[PDB]
Amino acid sequence: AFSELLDQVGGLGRFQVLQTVALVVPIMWLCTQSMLENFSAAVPSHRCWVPLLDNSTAQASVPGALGPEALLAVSIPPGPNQGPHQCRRFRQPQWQLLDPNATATNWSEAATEPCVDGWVYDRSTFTSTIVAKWDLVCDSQALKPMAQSIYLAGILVGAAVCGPASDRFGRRLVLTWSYLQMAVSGTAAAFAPTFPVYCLFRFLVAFAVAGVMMNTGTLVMEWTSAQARPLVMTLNSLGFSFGHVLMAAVAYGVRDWALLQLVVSVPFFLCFVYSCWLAESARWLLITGRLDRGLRELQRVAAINGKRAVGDTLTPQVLLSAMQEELSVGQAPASLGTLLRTPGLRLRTCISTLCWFAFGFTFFGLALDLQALGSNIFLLQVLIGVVDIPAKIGTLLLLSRLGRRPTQAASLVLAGLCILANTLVPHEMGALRSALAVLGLGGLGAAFTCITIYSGELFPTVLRMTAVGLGQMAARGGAILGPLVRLLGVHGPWLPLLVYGTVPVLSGLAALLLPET
Ligand SMILES: O=C(O)CSc1nnc(Br)n1-c1ccc(C2CC2)c2ccccc12
Repeated sequence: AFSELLDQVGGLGRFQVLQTVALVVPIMWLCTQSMLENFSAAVPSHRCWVPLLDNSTAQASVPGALGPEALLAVSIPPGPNQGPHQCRRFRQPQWQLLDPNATATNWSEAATEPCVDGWVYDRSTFTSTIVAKWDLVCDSQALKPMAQSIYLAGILVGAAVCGPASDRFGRRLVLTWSYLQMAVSGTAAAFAPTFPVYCLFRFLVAFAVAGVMMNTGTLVMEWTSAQARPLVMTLNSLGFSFGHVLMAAVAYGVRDWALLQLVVSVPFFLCFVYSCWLAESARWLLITGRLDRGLRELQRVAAINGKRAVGDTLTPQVLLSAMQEELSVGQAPASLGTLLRTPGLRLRTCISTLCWFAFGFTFFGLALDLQALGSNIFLLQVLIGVVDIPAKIGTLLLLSRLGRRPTQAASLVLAGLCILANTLVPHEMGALRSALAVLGLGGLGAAFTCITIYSGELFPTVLRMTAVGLGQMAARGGAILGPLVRLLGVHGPWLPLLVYGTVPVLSGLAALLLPET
């Protein structure tokens, strides 16, 4: 509402605290939904099915007993990197390779049989997985990143439909609808019998995620005081930061792809239930002509804040007079035609969108394939969640006592360089490998928070929202494009990481040209 009304009702008080907690608690269970891919779509070791071992009759037919290690060679070509071929097998058994004296070079995949009877996955760490369920290996390997991209695509669609809709129906209504949509879509995805059905439900879940994010952010921004809008927006982000730790904790308990999804998505039903008691933003109600509901909402907030006499004295006449400043000046959003046309503003917007896209691309291309960064995924997730908090908190202090531009450049460049170095280190040493990956991810989070604080300040007041929205769209597009880099993994696992580490470095170096403050 207007400053005078929000002051007579109370800037920061009990109701603020309550609504912020209510709206931040779901953010953890939404970061869990976003990061569920790491655990529900893990890729375990997958040898090729062979009748000799799986079928006990053939194995028992041979007199005596033969060790599995020796009997696997006679039916699996020696694959690259001194290991069994994951997608090939021997068409017929070859006892010649059984003798260790003979060199195994002659035994190769020249006359190997492509997997016909299916794959045998390991269940030591994951009882079941999407990859092990729908055989997303070998020829279908590329289908794994695609499912991650489509989900991200949904987010881009959600922000494209939850913007105007929320501006015509409200924030509380769309928030409740998105909560229920997320709950139902996540519950239904657990029972998907085919890959396309699961992908469609994941896309709907992403739609709901975008809706929830935008609506909760807008409600928090509107119901908070002017001097603390970015602060509580960064609190919204810190909720996701702790959702990382929540995801790490939940995965270690349930080892499955359906039970994990169901447990992750079921709390959103309770979210929808209690979401019917939140407060619709009074600002939107007043500017959109809803006066009685706005008055009721303001009185409710004031009573909750402990001021009943102040609310009792409010009248529609004063309510309209307070909002006359906004009613008379009917600010309409400005199109990009008045933004990119000015030559003196092109470089700023270009660099801003470059930074937004670089983060949205590298971060979500790296975090989705968390297995490639380190040794085990649980420790990586826990450390990411633990470290992203202090980095984000310290970024604010750096901004306070240091310029915005140098902090942005340093954070982005250091994150990119750490990601690049993570690839160069020998693969045997996993400790520094995971440490460098964690430091790079924390630096990326710090850079994201810094750019979020920075983007609004460069552009004038009138054009700030257009530039912010353009940056968010660029970040979502980069997120969509991020997983597609892993498609360039057939050449080697190093190329995707090299791309992911080279992009942030160049973006940071470019981010030193835009003016300070
Ligand atoms: O705007 C807000 O309310 C803050 S959202 C936030 N917090 N940490 C992070 Br990473 N992000 C996020 C930042 C950016 C994105 C988009 C895809 C490019 C995200 C997409 C899904 C989930 C979190 C996201």
